[PDB]
Amino acid sequence: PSAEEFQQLRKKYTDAGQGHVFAFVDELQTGERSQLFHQLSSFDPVRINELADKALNPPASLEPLPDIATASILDSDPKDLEQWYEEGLKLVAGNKVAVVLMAGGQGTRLGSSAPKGCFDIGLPSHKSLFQIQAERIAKLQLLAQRISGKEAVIPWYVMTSGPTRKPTEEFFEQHKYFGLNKSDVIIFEQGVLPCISNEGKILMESKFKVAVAPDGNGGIYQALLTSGVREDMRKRGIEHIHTYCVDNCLVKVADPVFIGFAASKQVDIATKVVRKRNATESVGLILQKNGKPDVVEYSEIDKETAEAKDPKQPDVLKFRAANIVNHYYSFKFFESIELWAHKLPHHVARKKIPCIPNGIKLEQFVFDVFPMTPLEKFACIEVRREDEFSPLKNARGTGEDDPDTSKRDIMSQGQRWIEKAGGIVITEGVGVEVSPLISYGGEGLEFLKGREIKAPAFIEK
Repeated sequence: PSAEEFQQLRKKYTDAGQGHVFAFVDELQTGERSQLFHQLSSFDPVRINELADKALNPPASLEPLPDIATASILDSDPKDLEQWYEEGLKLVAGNKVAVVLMAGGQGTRLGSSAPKGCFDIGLPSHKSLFQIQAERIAKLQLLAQRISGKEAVIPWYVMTSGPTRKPTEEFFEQHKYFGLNKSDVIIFEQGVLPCISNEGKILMESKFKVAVAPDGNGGIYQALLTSGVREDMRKRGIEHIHTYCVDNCLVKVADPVFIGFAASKQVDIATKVVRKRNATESVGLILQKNGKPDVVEYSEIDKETAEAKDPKQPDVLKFRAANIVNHYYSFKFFESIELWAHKLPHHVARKKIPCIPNGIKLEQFVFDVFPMTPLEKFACIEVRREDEFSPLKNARGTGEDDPDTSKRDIMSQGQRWIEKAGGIVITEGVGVEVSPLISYGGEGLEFLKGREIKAPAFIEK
């Protein structure tokens, strides 16, 4: 940039009370000042102020979701579950199903230098989260082809952040997109925002670089428009979309039961939950808050509410729908994004941010559209945790939601699946890794009947 172009940008920022981002300019190399200029040119400081101000200067009625809006792998009629499976798989075979992967999180707790999806939890195959999820897509497409007699395609829209994009792109490239067509794996970005001080001033990571962060998982909706993803979906004739977070190592990607269930109810949004079994569990809950579908933090659930037993099933908690950030959307719902995306609030996330808790990241929440959605357009299905939810959150040596719990969940599932098919798993002081290319969800293991398998093992195609 010219001196005048630089001056004009400095004036814009200074007039907006953000002039301090230029404080170190004449300490900088000519390349470093150009980097700063280009980064600062990507933000409107005025909009930043408006967002910061709205966030810094902004008893509920709680009931479970309606009975007609809910189902359960555990408790629903097996006939309904089978029908939903078949109908969901028909939708897959029709090329009507897409997946949006939330892989734009920074994974601050796990503390890896690579994107979370690349992480190797210690399985015998050493496969990354990305590879396992990709292979589940590949297998499900093949299972769907048994219906159609033709290739089935589930496009995988991988939502990434500034700090995750390039290493994600390279990783997929290096692994030849895990046997999926390159045209069906679409890496895109969500928006970012500058991190801010308690007083709403832009934070500097270095003397020539603004500290930034993804705009929260709620940034997905806007990102679908800006990136051209929704348009791509339209051209493909996508009608049903599955969204989840890359950190769930057990994720049933594009789960036919989930798709079939939601499609049968003709909802705009559906959610997966696991069972809260003890009142004291600290889990966010999907429920009616003030008569609207919502996710309520466990801190907002009092002792009496948490302990309440289900009248119709007294062995079970009344409020038990533990959120696993696993959602269904209709394409029709995505068409409406322009009407309400601006209505999504930015929340203050107080964090320790190194710069030149002390700072704030402004974040939209994926579930903040839930209370905007008519009750009759919302559905929720309870699933089995041990088959469906194993988040990778913490480094080894935590004992909760870590590589070891993730590894154990996958390998115990594999052993379970084999045993149920008639396989004999023998352990000498555990579990078996079953490739998704062999089995998506426990099917297709009949060939292992009567066979002896020494755990730990790895069954691959």
